Amino acid sequence: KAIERIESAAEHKSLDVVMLLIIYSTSTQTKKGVEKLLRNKIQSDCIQEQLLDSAFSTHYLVLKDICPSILLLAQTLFHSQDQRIILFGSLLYKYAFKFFDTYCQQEVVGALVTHVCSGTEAEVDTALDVLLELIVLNASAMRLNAAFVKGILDYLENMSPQQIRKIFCILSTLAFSQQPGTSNHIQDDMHLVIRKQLSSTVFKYKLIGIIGAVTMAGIMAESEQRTQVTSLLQLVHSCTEHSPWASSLYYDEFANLIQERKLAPKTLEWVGQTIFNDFQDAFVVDFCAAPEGDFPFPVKALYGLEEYSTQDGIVINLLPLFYQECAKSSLCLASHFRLLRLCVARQHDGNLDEIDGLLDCPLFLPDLEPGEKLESMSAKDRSLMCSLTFLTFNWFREVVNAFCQQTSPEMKGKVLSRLKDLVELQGILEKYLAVIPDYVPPFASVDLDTLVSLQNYRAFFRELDIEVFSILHSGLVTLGPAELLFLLEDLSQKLENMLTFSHLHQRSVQDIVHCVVQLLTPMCNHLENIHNFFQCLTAQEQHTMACCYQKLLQVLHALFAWKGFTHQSKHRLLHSALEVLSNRLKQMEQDQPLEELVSQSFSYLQNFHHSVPSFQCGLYLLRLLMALLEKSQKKEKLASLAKQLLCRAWPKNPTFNDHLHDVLYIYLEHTDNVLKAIEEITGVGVPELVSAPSSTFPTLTRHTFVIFFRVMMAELEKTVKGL
Amino acid sequence: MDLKILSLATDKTTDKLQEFLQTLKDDDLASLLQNQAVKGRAVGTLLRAVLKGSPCSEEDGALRRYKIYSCCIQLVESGDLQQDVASEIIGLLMLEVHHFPGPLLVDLASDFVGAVREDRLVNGKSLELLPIILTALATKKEVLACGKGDLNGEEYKRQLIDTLCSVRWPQRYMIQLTSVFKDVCLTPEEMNLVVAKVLTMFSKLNLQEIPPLVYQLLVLSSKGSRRSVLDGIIAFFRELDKQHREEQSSTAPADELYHVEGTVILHIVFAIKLDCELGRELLKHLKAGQQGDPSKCLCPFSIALLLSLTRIQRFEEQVF
Repeated sequence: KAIERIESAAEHKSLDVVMLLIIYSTSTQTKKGVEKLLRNKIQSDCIQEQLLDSAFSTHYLVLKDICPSILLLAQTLFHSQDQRIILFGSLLYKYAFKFFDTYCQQEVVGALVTHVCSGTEAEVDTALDVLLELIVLNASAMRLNAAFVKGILDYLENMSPQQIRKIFCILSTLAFSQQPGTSNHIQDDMHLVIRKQLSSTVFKYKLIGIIGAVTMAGIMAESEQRTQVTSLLQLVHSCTEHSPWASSLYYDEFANLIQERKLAPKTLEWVGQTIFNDFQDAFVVDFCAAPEGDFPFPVKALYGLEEYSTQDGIVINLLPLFYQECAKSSLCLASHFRLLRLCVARQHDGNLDEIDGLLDCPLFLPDLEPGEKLESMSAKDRSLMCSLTFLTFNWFREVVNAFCQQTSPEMKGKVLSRLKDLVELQGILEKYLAVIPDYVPPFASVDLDTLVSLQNYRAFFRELDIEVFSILHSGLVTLGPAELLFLLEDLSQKLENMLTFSHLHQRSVQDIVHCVVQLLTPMCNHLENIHNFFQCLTAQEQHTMACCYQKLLQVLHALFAWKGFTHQSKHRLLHSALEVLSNRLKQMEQDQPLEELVSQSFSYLQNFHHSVPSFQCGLYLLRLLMALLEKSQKKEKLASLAKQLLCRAWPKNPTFNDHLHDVLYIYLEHTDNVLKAIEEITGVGVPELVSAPSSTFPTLTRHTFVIFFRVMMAELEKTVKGL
Repeated sequence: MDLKILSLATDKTTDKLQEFLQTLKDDDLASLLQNQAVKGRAVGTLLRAVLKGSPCSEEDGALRRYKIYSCCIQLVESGDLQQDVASEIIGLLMLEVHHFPGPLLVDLASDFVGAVREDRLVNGKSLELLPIILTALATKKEVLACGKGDLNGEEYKRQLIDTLCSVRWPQRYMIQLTSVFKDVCLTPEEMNLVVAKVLTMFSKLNLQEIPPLVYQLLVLSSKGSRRSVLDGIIAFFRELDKQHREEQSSTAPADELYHVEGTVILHIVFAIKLDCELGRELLKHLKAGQQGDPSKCLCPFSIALLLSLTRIQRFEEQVF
C-alpha cells in the first residue's frame, strides 16, 4: 500500500522496484496483486528502464534468490499487448542474464527461445531483440547454450521477413565468435537449412533461404574469406534468378548487406563489378525516341530533366520490358538500382558521378499523366496505366534515395524536381485507383507481407530513408508546398512507427532521434515561420499549406513526446532541441537552465495559434506545447488557447467530434476553478433552443452538446473526489 | 571444352547445347574429378550449362541428367572436396531436381537405397536430395512407367520408404539418415515405421550417441506420432535401468547411464516446452488410473522425467 500511494508522485525511487520483486516471490496471494499493480505502474508511465536499472545494478545480490519468480514475472508480463509491459518483461529477462548464475542463464535463454517459436507478433520481435543484446552483453556464455537457439531454425517457416533477418543475424554472429574460418555446430546446420530452403518451388520457402543466406554472407564479410562468401552469394543468385519475385528480393537483401555492414573494399570491389554491367544490360537503352515493337500506345521517352541533353544516349527501358513480360526482370529494376547505387557509393566515398546520368534519365512510357480524357477506356489498358505509373513512381522514389545526399547545388536542383515529378506521379497513381476498382493486384510486393486499393497502395510504395529528409533544408514559395507535404507526410509516418518499414527499424532509435532534431528544428523553425506569415496574409494553396501546418505540428510533437527523454543521457539531445527552439531572440547564456528553455520554446509556439487554419491545427499545437511542459501559469495559458478553439469562427464526421473532446479535455483540465468555465457553458448553453435550432463562443448543437457535457461532468467529479 | 560450353549458355537452348552433349558420351568422371580440383567454381557453372542442355522434355537430355546426377553424388561423398565446392554441387542438384520425370526420380532415389546398404559416404550430403526427391514424387498422382506400372508417385514414395526401413542403416550415418525423414511429409503409418526402426537401432549404439539421436527423433514427432516416440525412449531406458539395478545388488556404470538419462530428459523437457501436445501426450500416456498400471507405468526414469517437467509452468500442476 505504501508503494501504490506514491503513484501520485511519478518520481519515487528505485528501491520500490526491488521491494516489489521480493513481495512477488513471497506468496501466491501477493503474486496476482503485485502483477496487476506492476502493469498499472508501467501504464502510468512509471517504473521505466531508468529505475529498473539502478534497481538491478546495485541490488543484484539481494535479488539472486528471487530468480524463478523474476522469470515468472517476465512470462506473465510478456503475454500482453501494449509493448510497454512486454519491454519491461524483457528487461527482466535481460538484467537476469546480465548478473547471475549459469543455471539461471540456461533458463533465460530457454524461456526467450520459446517466446520466439510459439510466441505472438510482438513477443517474437522483442524476444529476438533481447537475444541479440545478450550476445553483446555476454557472448562467451551466450554460445555455451546455443544448442537451444538452433532449435529456432525448425520454426523458421512461421516467421516474418524481419525476424528471419533477425534470427540469422544471431546464429551466424555466434558461429563466428567461437572460431574464425572453422565450422562447428551452428555453422554447418544453418548452412544445411539454407540449402534446403533455396531449392523449394514455393516462394514462401525461398524467402527463408534468400534472406538467411544473404545475412550469413553479410556477417562473414567482416582469400578464404571472400571465396566462402562469394560461393554463398552466387548460390543465391542462381536460385533466385528464375522468378522475378525472388531476384528482386535477393537484390534488396543484397542492397541491405552493403549499406549496413562495413566490409573490405577488396571484397566490395569483387561482387561490385557484375552489378554495373548487369544493370546497363537489362534496363538501359539509347535515345531513339522510337522504341522497337508494337504497343497500342504512343510510347515516348518520358520525363528526363531536359537539362540533360536532348541529343544523347541514355533512356530507361521500362515499357518495352514490362509489355513483353505481360504478354509472355523489369520488376527487378528498382531493387537493382538500389544495389548498384550502394555499390558505387561505397567504393567512391559517396560520389555517384558515374551513375549521375541515371537521375537525368527519361523512361520509355505511354502517357500515364491523365486518364482524364481517356477515362472509361479500360481493362488491360487500365491495369497497365496503373502499374506503369506505379513502377515509375518507385523508380523516382528510389532515385530520390540516391541523390538526396549529393553535394553540388545543381545536384540538389535535380533531386528537387524529381520531388515534383514524384508528387505528380502519386496523384496520377490514385487517379487510376479510384477508377479501376478491386480487380487490381499489383505486379510487385511490399515488406514481403503474406500470401490492392487505396488503403493498400500506401504499403506498396518503396522506402525513403531519413537522408531523403535532408531535402527539407530549403524554403517555400507563394521546394513548394506540394513537395514539402510529401516529405512531411513520410516523416510523420516514420516518427509514429519509431517514437510512438524495414530500413528504418534496421538502424537504432537513438540515431533516428538525433538526426530528426537537426533535420527538422532549425529547418521547420524557418518553414513554420513561412506558414504563419502566409496564414496571416488559392484553392490548393490553402488546402496544402494548412496540411503542411499540421504535418509540422504533428512531427514536432512526436519528437518531444519521445518517451525516451526521461533517461539521463537524452537530456543532451533535449537540451539541443529545446535551445534550438530558443531563438526568437539570441542566447545570452550558452548553458541556460532547462526550466527557462522550456518556457522560451513554449512562448515561441504559443503565438502560432492565431494563424491555424483548422480545428485540428489548434489541437496538435496544444498537444505540442503540452509535451514541453511535461519536460519541466502555462496551465492557464493552455485554457485560453482551448477557449479560443471553441470560440472563433471555423470553416457530420467523428473527426470534428473527437477533436472537440480532446480540446475540452485539455481546457477544463488545466484551468482555475472550473465552475467559472462551466457557468459560461451553462448560461450561454441556453441560446440553442431559444435562437434558431451555434452560439456566442459556439460549437454547441444536438451533437456538439453531448460532447461538452461528458467532459463537463467528468471533470467536476474529478475535483469532487479530489477534495 | 569448358569455354565452348560457355558460348552455348549464351546463344540458344536445344540445338547449341544438346548437340555437343551427344558427341561426348565417353566419360564424365575424369573431368569433374579434376576441373573441380583446379578451381571449384569452374564446376559450379559447369552444371548450370550441362543441365539446361539436358531438359526433361527430351529423353536424351533426361537420360543424360541421370548420369550427370549420379556423377555429382559420388564425388561429393567420395573425394575430399572443400565443403564450399561439395555444397555448391549439391545445391544445384537440389535446384534442378524439380522436373525429373517419374521414371528417373524413382531410379535416383533407389540408388540411395543401394548406397545405404554398404557405403562409406563420409557425407550424408548425398542424402540431402532424398527429401526433395520424394516430395517431387508426391506431386504426381498418375501412374509412371516403371516395372509393372500401376503405381502413383505417392505409392512409389511409400514403397521407397518401406525399403529404407528394411535395409541395415550404417551405424555412422543413422543421424543423417533420420534427419532426412525430417524434411519429408509422412503418412501416420510411414511415421511409426521411421520412428520404430530408429528405435530398433537404439541398443546397438554406444550410450553417449543416443542423446543427440533422441533430439533428432524428437523433432520428427512434432509432425509425427508422440506416444511411440515417448514409449520407446522411456521403455528403452526402463529396461536399461533394470540391468543397472541388478548389478548393484549382485561408479563404474553410474557416470554414463545416469548422465545420459539426464541429457535425454533435459532434451524432451525442452521439446515439450516448444511443443505442448508432446507433453499432453506424455501425461495421457503415463496416467495411472487402473492400479495394476501405476506399478507398471511409473519407473525411476519416467518419474525423473515428470519431476524435471515441473520446470515448465503449465504442466507443473498436472504432473504433481
